[PDB]
Amino acid sequence: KIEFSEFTVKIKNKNNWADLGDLVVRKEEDGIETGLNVGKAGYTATFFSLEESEVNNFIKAMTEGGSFKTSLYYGYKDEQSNANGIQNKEIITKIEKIDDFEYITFLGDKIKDSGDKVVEYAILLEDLKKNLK
Repeated sequence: KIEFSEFTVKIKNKNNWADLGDLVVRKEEDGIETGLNVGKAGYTATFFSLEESEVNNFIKAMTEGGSFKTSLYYGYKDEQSNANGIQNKEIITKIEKIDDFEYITFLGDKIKDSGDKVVEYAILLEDLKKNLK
């Protein structure tokens, strides 16, 4: 039984690690929807969504490291997937230390006009651990 409803965590990206914005995580009837808020208002859109059957994988991946399948992935402005989405994309997470602090890190999609150069995201592990229940 999932207890969470909606929460917000700060999200970082690669330039060096830099602050990007807020990631809103919502528990829907079927699965989870994540939204990205960048700047002030500013940019506000779906980041990725996943089905009910992938909720347990998502919770384990976002608190321990692992993988989960999204039903739809958009990412941010610099990704190829932003305009039209990518279906069934697998997200692989790792726990990495950034300035003596543990983060959940994952790769996004390819950058718009770059030779398989991919975006990387980071979220504070403690922020996810305390919210995902």
